[PDB]
Amino acid sequence: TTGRIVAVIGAVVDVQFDEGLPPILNALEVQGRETRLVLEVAQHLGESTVRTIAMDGTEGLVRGQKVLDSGAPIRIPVGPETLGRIMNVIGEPIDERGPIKTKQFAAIHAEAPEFVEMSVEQEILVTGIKVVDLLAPYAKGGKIGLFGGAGVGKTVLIMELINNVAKAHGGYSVFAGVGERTREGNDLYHEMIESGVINLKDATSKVALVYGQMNEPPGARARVALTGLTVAEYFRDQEGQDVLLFIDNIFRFTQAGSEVSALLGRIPSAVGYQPTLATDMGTMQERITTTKKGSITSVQAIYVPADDLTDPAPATTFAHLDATTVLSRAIAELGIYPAVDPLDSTSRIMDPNIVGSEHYDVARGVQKILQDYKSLQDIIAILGMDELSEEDKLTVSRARKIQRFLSQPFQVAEVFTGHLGKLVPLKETIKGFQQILAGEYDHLPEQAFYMVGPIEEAVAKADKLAE
Amino acid sequence: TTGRIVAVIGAVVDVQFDEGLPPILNALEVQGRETRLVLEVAQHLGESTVRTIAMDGTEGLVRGQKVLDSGAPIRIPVGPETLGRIMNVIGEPIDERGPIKTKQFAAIHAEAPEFVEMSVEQEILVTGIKVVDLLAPYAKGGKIGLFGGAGVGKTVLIMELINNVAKAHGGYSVFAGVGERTREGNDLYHEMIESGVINLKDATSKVALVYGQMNEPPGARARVALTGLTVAEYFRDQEGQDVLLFIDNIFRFTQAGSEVSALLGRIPSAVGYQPTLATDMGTMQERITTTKKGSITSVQAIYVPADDLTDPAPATTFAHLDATTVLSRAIAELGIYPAVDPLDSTSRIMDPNIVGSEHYDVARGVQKILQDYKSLQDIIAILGMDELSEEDKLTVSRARKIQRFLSQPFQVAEVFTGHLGKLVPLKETIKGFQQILAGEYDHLPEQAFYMVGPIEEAVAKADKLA
Amino acid sequence: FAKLVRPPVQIYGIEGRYATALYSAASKQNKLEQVEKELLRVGQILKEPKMAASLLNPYVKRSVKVKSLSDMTAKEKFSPLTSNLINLLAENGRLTNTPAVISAFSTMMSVHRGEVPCTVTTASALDETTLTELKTVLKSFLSKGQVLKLEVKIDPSIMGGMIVRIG
Amino acid sequence: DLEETGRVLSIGDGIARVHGLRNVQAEEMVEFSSGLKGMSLNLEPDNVGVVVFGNDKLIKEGDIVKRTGAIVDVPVGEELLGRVVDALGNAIDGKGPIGSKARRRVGLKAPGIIPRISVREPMQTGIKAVDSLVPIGRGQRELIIGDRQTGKTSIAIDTIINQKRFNDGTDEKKKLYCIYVAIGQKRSTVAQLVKRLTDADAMKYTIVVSATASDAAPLQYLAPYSGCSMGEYFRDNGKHALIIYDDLSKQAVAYRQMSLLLRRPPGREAYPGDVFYLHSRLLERAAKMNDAFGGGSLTALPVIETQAGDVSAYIPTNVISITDGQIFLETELFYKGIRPAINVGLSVSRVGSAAQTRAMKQVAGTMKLELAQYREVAAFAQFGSDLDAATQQLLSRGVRLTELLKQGQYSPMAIEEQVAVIYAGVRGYLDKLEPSKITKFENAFLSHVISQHQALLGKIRTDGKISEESDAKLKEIVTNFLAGFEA
Amino acid sequence: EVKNRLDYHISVQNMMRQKEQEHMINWVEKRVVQSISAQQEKETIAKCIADLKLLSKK
Amino acid sequence: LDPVQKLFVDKIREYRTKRQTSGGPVDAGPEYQQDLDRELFKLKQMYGKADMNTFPNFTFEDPKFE
Repeated sequence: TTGRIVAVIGAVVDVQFDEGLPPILNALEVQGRETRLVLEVAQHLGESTVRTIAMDGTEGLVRGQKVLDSGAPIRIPVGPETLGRIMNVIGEPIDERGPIKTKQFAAIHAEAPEFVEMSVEQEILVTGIKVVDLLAPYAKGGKIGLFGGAGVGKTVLIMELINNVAKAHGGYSVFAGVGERTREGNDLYHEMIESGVINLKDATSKVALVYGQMNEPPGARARVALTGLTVAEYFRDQEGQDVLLFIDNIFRFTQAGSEVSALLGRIPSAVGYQPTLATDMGTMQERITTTKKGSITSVQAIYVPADDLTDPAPATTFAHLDATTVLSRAIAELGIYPAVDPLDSTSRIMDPNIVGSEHYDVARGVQKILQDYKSLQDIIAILGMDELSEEDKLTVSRARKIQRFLSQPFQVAEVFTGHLGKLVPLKETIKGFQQILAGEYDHLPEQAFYMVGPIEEAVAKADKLAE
Repeated sequence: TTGRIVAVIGAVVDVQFDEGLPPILNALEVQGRETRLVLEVAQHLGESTVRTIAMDGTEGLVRGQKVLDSGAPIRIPVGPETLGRIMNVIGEPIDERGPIKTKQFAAIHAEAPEFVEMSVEQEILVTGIKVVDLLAPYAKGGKIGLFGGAGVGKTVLIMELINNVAKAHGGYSVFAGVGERTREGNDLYHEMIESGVINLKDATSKVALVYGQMNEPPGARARVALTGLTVAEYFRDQEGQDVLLFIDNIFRFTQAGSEVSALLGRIPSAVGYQPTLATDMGTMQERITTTKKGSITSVQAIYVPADDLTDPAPATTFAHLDATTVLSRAIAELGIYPAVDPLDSTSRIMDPNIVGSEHYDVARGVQKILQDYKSLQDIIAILGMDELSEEDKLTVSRARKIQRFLSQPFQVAEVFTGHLGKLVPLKETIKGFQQILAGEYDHLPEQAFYMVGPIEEAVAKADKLA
Repeated sequence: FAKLVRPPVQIYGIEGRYATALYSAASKQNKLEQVEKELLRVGQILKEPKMAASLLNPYVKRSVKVKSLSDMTAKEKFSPLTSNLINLLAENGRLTNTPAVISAFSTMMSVHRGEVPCTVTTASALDETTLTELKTVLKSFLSKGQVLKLEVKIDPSIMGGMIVRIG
Repeated sequence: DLEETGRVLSIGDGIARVHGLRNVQAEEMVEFSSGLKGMSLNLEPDNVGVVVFGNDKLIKEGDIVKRTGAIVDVPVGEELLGRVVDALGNAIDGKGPIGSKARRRVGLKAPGIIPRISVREPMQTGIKAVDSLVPIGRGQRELIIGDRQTGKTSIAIDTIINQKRFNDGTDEKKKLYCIYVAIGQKRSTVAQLVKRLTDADAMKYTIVVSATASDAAPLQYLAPYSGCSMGEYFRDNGKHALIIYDDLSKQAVAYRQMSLLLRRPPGREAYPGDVFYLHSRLLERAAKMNDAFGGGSLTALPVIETQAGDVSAYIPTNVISITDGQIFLETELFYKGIRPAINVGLSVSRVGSAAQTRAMKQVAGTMKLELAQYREVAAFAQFGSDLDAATQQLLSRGVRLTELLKQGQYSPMAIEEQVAVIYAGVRGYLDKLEPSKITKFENAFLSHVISQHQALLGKIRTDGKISEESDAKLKEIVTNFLAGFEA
Repeated sequence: EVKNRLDYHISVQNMMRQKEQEHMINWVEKRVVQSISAQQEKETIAKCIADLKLLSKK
Repeated sequence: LDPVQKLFVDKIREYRTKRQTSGGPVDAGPEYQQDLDRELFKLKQMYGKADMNTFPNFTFEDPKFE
């Protein structure tokens, strides 16, 4: 079917085909557009005309120009070949390292698993960063929201995360850099390269990269999100895996959805937000889960719109979030890397019913205590110390030890840390914190517990600092 | 050419011009009209229909009535014979001193002088009203924007300024009473009459009046800016004069633009404020300048809508200015008169050397001390009307004094104030404060500085107290 | 759905969407000319007041506008179905639009696909041919009394300003 | 013309609904019969919504809209260095005809990832504070933000002025071709500006694209992109450009205004959504590039003038989401006399150290930090007193440091000086000294090392950094100098 | 002190050349434009060429 | 059109005519003069009333020393 530009009002290209108008979503290719001009059918406007959105930037066009419908929505490469590769939205190597050899294509829309496929009870995704895992015990398939101070080695952590699990547990990762600064993706790129997590000698760099930076149509950038999803879906179902879907920023996506709406002539609801803000969310989020085949654990970087989150969308988002990563610059400032906000980075799933009751207690006890210490700082702040009980002192120290024990050296950033990172088998972790809590070391320096890996190794570091 | 009123929806008269259209901004005269119904062509809607704007009232109109296009925008009298002649916007008198008669006619639109025509320097206009000089030392030729409470002391000030300067000033002045309430212009007039600056034996008075009040229908109000400009452009260039230009209130103009937009089939921009707004600005503000053949030295009253400046309009406005005097209603509220916002009695013709530093610094110190006084207020908020560290107390006091020293009698409002305005020519002014700053006076008491001109007189007043 | 005939002219919507219907109607059966002509005839047979603007009162309603203009195809003798589309303009008030709808329709035969010249041209008249401005060359190069108050005087204008425009 | 032309379908508002030209390109700038240009933004069904760049008194309907058949391109070259042009790039300077007789399509891709290369470069502005705390880089973008006459422009100007030495700084990627985008800037203001520039004749390595408010809105809108094109050019000519977009605030206004006139959805806060994209694409076009490509730069200084706290305002928010940091300027501070104005605390350079000179790192690292600490406690008390000595020092020092980040307007500085003087304070030297006399010192000292220790300054400059040895000297110098400055 | 005097003499000769040039131009162009079309063949001579457009553009 | 150079002729003619009849403002009449005279004065103001047919020279002295 060929259609004719009947109207270009921006990237709303209204196309009249006197030829079939297939279903909506269909990617149309403009004939006469020497760089891939995807139009995604947005409306069948009526009377042989469809409303499309160019997913690209427009120019040169004449009203009438011939467009040939790709007869399906946008189909994109799916497959391993993306790992260690940067694709744009259209999939095209913005690795700029020639093409990527895929065969498996997928239309970027996909759906929420149908109900019966629901692996009914999610199960902790093990972060293995002790603290992280502890306070936010993620769920395999889970949506983790990342509130956070940028570039702290935000990315380092992420990189590290990918490393920690997705290596460890052989999962996979997707980073869909949505709307990002090309620069930041660039930075990251090399950073991965640099990290070796991106390997250029291996396209089994534990991450497939898709970037849809702030220069594409909002929808297009937005749709880079779907793309990433589509790929990750490949790895879950097809590769049977726990795919990690690292997303930056789901917000920017959000904004983008809304952005088209207006222009879509819609009435996009609150904050200007798409009325379908929710549906957009729902359908994508609902695509995310744990299938029986695996997990798409979605780690979603979360930009703080209006430095607020009650901005209806994030507010909604919370419904989807289940584990929260609040990164704490304060913890970082204490030199503690992990720099996480402990007592706010949480996971709902955290239960004793669920995620071990012991774990749980230990955690709650911990959280409680951590808070309690937290209280005590305040007290002590003003009250010096040893104006108070030594039980407080003990705990303070313990808390602190625990604190330090949360500090986990880092594995590629021997350059920053002067240490090598380490990963922590869960049980010993639970045990670990309990033990410190149990104060079974009370003659060892706490600075030992700083940048410790697993609790034994913490004991080990304890020893060395204990001379 | 001719049109017929085909549709009247408010003062938007959409005229289908029976004959082919004539350019946009062609001034149309409705034929057979009651009197002069000028319509300004706004859009060629097509259909040999224009959307026009009646400037004037739309009472009594056959929706067919014949209109004859004047084929251009207005021709309006421009020539010296206008000063002290109050014209309506439409060129025509409202002096009622019979007809004004100029030989030179004009389209009320005119051009915005070029970069290349830019006269590349302006030098401080001073008023000897301390506060001005100090805080917003003007530049001769400047666009001075009086952000300011409604017509408050605005009006007063303006008048007074006119007095001080426009008198002193040998060049002409123009008052364009935009959206004014007629009464004040009547008054205004009377002052001028009284003063004789409206000479009634000079229709080439030192001041030309154009009044374009709210009572007009929009177009007229809308357009009066262009008009005023045109006259003034005449006055400026041709006789080479430094025109002093009052526009009060450009806001009310702005208001007029904003009022129309919808009706002009447009939508406005935000809050109702016209979609064209900037260009509208560009074109007006840029229409004015201070040529190489004089100055349109402008004191333009700017109502600060709702005293909110966040407000896009003022937000824009600022760009066009040279010195902004934002009067602080709070200060006014402190009873203070001059009632200014000093910190926002400002000048882009201020920055360290654009006023020079004595003043600047003196001010920075001053600004500091008051601000600090604000800061200290916070302490006081806990602690009291006579409580703090003493030094701070000095400075506070200095601020309170300074504040008072800034208060000045008014000639105009000597009636109200009971004391006639003052002039502190600048040196004595800067010095004045500099002394206080020097703490010279410290022994002295603050309210002795309240409502003073020259600093000595305040000192004198202290004696007068006891 | 249907065959969609977009013959040159074509109103590109704008209420010859009927025309576009009818370009496919006309084209079907090729009652092109017939109807084209029907329409001319009709054209003023309607467009005069004569029962017609009377019938173009609002105030007569399609109670029986449906019964007298329509039954003006009946009242006339046209309507090989050309009234039926009337009865549509009838509701759809397009009756007042029709000439133009016809224009778009017509222009006339191969005339359906005209053209009048411009830029430096003085000349008025359509173009029915394939390649052109052979004919236009030979159209000018016909007479030579000719106008320039029938278009372009390149004269005041084209370059009359230009030297000025340099300075 | 058989057809190479169209008739103005409708006109009002300088928005020419255009009959014909369908053949038309997309985003063709067209030519009206009045010689005026317009731009065919919307080729919509039956017309072309064409923005009129002139006035519609001039125009009339049915008017021949002649194709130009062209999407705007801009004249390109560097003969605009030494020129003030309008948005297309036509003399407005009144210097007679321009020199940039190369042309370049404005439509230019943002550099790819591989084309990009991160920063490692500083770039200086001479603004003590800036270069210190948000150490200046090239190829970047940075929001300069602050209120009306923050010397807003002043701030920028002194930076431009600062580049003089850099164009005298013969490292070529330390020579900077300066681009000044004036958005909605009265000719008078501009006249002044220019006037400064003239005086400074930085203008020789400088394009001044000057779009005063008069310019039609798309023009004003367009201009930055234009400017942008020109800088990408330099970038691609391994040349290092500085574009100051001053100010997108005005641009946005115009753009919306435009939209609306186009009866097109604008968006959030009444402003178009893809005005973000607009800018995004604009700013994506600024970069620090792989060297291989000449790896020039286009360093971007966007300016937004706050109306305060309305950063929340969509476009600032936008920009925030875009930016590489923001320069919050604190007017209050200015009023306090604290000039630089800066709300430092909120000012940020996300990047930081790659744009930093090690030199600077050496003195600054501690300071940034110190100021941080200082600042919270700076904020504390001052209740006609303060309390413990430790902190009291920090304050004293701090206060000094505050002066150190200060600088009068018309006073851009060289890094070595800057580092130098900072070094002094850092090294705990002038914390003894009392504030008016700091200022005094600073001068005295500065002219002193310049005078005397130009040698040393030379060294430091040379090493590009302080060396412990340079330090050792410096310190020595300083200590005596200091001693002399005092006693 | 010398230079400024020189620039005036040059600058005046430039300014006067333009101030004659426009007035001379307007005076000439307003004179001879009034003729011309009496020779309609300034019209024909281009219909000639305009025909060498109508042919030789396509 | 077709006349390219025959138009330029029409323009050319008057340029020579005026030059070969120089006097006042050249067929302009007084009107050019009235502007000119002001303009020439104004330019003097930008350089002050320093004579431009003279060559300046002066001596220069000394002050306090140490």
